[PDB]
Amino acid sequence: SMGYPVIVEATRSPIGKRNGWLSGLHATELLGAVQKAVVDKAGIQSGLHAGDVEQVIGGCVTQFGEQSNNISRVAWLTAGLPEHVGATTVDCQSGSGQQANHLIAGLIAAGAIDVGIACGIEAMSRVGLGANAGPDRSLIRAQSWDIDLPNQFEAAERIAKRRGITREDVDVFGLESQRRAQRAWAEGRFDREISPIQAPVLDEQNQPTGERRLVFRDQGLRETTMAGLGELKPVLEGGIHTAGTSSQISDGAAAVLWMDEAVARAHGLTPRARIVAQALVGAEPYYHLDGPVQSTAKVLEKAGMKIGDIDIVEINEAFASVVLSWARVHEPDMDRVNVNGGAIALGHPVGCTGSRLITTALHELERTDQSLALITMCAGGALSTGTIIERI
Amino acid sequence: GSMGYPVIVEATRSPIGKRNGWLSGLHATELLGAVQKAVVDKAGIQSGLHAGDVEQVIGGCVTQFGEQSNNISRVAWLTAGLPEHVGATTVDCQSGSGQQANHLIAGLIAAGAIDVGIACGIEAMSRVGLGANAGPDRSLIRAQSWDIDLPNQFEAAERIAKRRGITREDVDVFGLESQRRAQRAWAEGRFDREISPIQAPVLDEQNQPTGERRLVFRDQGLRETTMAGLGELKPVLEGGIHTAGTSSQISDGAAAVLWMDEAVARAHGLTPRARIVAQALVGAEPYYHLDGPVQSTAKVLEKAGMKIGDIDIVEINEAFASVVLSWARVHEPDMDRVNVNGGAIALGHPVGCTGSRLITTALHELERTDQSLALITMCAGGALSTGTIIERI
Ligand SMILES: CC(C)(COP(=O)(O)OP(=O)(O)OC[C@H]1O[C@@H](n2cnc3c(N)ncnc32)[C@H](O)[C@@H]1OP(=O)(O)O)[C@@H](O)C(=O)NCCC(=O)NCCS
Ligand SMILES: CC(C)(COP(=O)(O)OP(=O)(O)OC[C@H]1O[C@@H](n2cnc3c(N)ncnc32)[C@H](O)[C@@H]1OP(=O)(O)O)[C@@H](O)C(=O)NCCC(=O)NCCS
Repeated sequence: SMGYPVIVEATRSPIGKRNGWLSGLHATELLGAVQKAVVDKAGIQSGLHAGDVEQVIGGCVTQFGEQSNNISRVAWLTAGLPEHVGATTVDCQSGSGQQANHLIAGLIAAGAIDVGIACGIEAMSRVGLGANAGPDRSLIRAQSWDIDLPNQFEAAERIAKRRGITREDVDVFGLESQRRAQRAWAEGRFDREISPIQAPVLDEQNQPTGERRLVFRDQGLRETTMAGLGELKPVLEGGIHTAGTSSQISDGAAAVLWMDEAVARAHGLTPRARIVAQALVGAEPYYHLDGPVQSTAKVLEKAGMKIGDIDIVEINEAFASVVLSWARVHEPDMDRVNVNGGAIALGHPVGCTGSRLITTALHELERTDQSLALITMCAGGALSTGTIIERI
Repeated sequence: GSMGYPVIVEATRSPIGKRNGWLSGLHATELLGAVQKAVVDKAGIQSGLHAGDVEQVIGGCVTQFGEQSNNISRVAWLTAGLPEHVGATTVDCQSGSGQQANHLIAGLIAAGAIDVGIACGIEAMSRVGLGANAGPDRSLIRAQSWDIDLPNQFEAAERIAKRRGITREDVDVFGLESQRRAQRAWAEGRFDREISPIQAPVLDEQNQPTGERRLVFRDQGLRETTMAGLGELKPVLEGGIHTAGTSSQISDGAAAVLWMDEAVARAHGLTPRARIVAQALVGAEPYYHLDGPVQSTAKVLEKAGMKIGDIDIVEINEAFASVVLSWARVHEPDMDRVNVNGGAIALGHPVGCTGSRLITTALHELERTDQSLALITMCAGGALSTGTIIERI
């Protein structure tokens, strides 16, 4: 009574800007929409229906208000999907929605379920970072705490210094992300993975205009240039990172439909990819967001591969210096790294990205008819997730 | 690849404190950290195993706000001074969380993702109360579209009661037995093994520390109880049958369960102690809301290929007396085998913790009585129920 988990479908909403094109939706409606999206997608070509899903696991970071009370379950019920399907919500910060695919893969593996949905939601426009704690952030740690665990903006500086990354270095990476995202969109790469989402049109204020617009484009793309990026002011006094070279605050959701390979084939669905190796490792608190070194390491070790074997990497662009520190250590081919742009241009709904990255990856492997992809992400509390997926 | 054979190797819990009770002095992260260290230490007595050997931790926690925000499982671990390379995630399927957590570690072992994991659960209700995780306007945490008749939990316990013709006497009786059975277990010593005494700040008559750091080892919810006493109590809702005497207690506690691939366990010289026969987290009927233990109990029995008769020991969480009774009315088990060591009505119910607690309590009872199969099942907010059938090895 065990199983062989495979990705059967994956899809994502477009990613909206803060107070942008999806900010009209209640966070539970966004996630619901996407949850319904994957099931519907899989229903085109098969018998599969929402009731056939057994468990849903959703990543979400700031689990407060609209994102309190186990948003994965509420989203599901709110989309009018079947009440018998279980659902759990998870937090390993920015790893959450990646970690969620690992967990569904595990339950399938253990024979607990045959059909699962991993997903991730973040509606930063509506629940901002910090919403989940009082204003006195000193209080969310015990008085004993003495770990030099810096904030994330300081972490990107500490990492940069460690590797000798410079303001020009990042501004260049920054620019390429915008360049490559703009290229993907021009060529139509994201068309398949994206599920247009209807959304309340809001006015110049943040009130609804009665209109219900269909959104299908990532809103963070922006004509960008080395000059423009050079003009931008650092986030921290003396730091190298700016809005131009950090991720964007965003609204979005993604979902990935998993099954035991045999059940999939039985419903007449095509097994599309499988996890070769997965990991959620702890990182070094001091540098905090440099974990992608460690997670990339583990899954390569577990997979019995070397970075050379990977065709496509998705390493989340929380901060330029995170991706560059990783590249400096693991020396990959940067033509294979964030080939369709990263979060610096596409934005970074925290709980969602992990499932978004897997989604993006799978599709690119399929577009280019390649095989192995690595996904890896730094995360608050000094943790990093890692996956190597493989096309089937 | 390379997959695995998940088995429980160790399990432990703090005593469960009352609201503003014996553990209310501890920051929620300290409580969880203490127990996280407890299991590993326990396993270290008889083997080489050390905290660094754990690969992933997954902790259940419901009101993930403030002290319980920012992925408590991780912070708790770091705060206990345990190794920083060990990954950790925190989960919410309400009261199911800490049970769902054992499922997920069991899956990751199964999938070959890790060889050593810790499932655990924390809730420090004294310090982060239900609701903390949302603004006062609780209308706002649902979209404006929402029209599901998903009642609050106190109303759910009434709706369920009516469905099954459960009466105030019915519940008051069950309520009383829970206190009787918890009080028996403690008298005989049943919980001694599973419990890990926790050092805690002594607080005054106010809620300020007295400088004293006392060692706590007993569940604080036990209370001389009687049918008269329970009859005296006022209902929580006007016209309801449930009272504080027959609902769960608001509590502080944590529990942790060390898993491994059976082979790795044996290699470290640790004894595989139990394994999951079947697991489930099912959706329930929104209208009745907390009657999901019918469904979850059903699924795992189905999956396990067993009937309720096969189960030696049941742990069905006593959120509300009517929840257990409704279940029993449907599944007709032997109530001598149901919550044999008392339930949350007497022992309290730290929401994010209970799930891991129940598995812990069950495993130990199977061991004490030298029996084999146990069922754990819980109702949970959002109309969900977890369910596990574990088996001694
Ligand atoms: C850094 C951060 C705060 C952004 O700050 P922000 O000022 O609110 O970002 P904005 O988009 O409002 O402003 C950034 C600027 O980039 C500028 N920009 C980018 N490319 C440009 C170009 N080619 N020419 C001119 N300007 C350009 C914009 O003009 C914009 O300023 P404006 O308001 O004058 O238009 C945000 O990206 C962030 O917090 N990221 C990470 C958060 C985090 O901790 N994440 C982890 C989650 S646990
Ligand atoms: C119902 C609930 C609110 C308890 O209410 P409470 O009044 O705060 O409980 P207290 O312990 O303060 O009071 C209950 C009474 O039981 C009484 N009691 C019990 N046995 C008794 C006996 N034999 N003789 C006399 N009194 C007895 C106590 O005297 C006590 O009242 P007191 O303050 O006069 O001593 C709480 O149990 C609860 O909220 N439970 C469920 C919460 C929930 O939703 N959980 C799900 C999490 S998602």
